[PDB]
Amino acid sequence: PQLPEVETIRRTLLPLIVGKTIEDVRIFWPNIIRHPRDSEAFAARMIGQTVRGLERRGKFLKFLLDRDALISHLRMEGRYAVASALEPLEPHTHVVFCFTDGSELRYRDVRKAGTMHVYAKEEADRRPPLAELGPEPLSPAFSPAVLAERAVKTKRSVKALLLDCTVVAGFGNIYVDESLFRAGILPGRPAASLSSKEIERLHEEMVATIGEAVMHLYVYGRQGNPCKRCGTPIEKTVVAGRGTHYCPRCQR
DNA sequence: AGGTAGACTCGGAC
DNA sequence: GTCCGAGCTAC
Ligand SMILES: [Zn+2]
Repeated sequence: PQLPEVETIRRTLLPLIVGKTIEDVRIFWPNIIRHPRDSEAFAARMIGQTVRGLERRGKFLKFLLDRDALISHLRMEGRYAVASALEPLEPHTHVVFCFTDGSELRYRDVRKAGTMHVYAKEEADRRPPLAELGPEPLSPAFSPAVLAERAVKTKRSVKALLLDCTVVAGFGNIYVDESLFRAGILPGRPAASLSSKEIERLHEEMVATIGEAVMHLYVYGRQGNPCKRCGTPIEKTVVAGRGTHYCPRCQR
């Protein structure tokens, strides 16, 4: 799930779990548990806590309990569902939080790729994976000024910059390509080569792109097809270890 | 010093 | 065998 989908999960899951008390935690794929590293400690500490809130930072969900916060990343295919303990689990269910009311919060992931970290709430923001996470793209904390400052200080491409989680939170590959297209900027441009005007335009398109989605595609996955603005075939390359899609006419 | 690239994790489709 | 995408180690 991308940031807007995670925001949707946050919004929709919260009412379904708030006020419920954990009675058991069952773990079927221990590698998902990153902190405490021992899955038995992870399970033991959450028993008896009540779910109080659900927040989002970038693509991370932060489940707020009584004492602890559970920090969860779904990666590409991770999903949560709330359902009855009396019914069979869905395939690829790796972690289940059992509530005292006979319902469960279940985490599935065919790719077994997601991560879970539990810390005391007051610690979560200064420990991995939230430590160092950049500002929310839709927040005033993500500004053209901030973007420009990171851009001048690096020798990396503008695409590599936008993919950097310390620059801006949870801005996935798809939105990087779409935003760069909308801003008219080639993904392989050195970040420091962007003019002030280009930085401001890129900021504006990043906000618009991810903002509209939180509320269809110009280039991402469209290689070999006509640009929707100029008709030039979309091209695909690799930039910063990601599939990279762009119009060589609209973007400069 | 610390910015930067690589490796690592995973499974399903070409 | 690689392609895909997110987010500790060693130059
Ligand atoms: Zn075009």
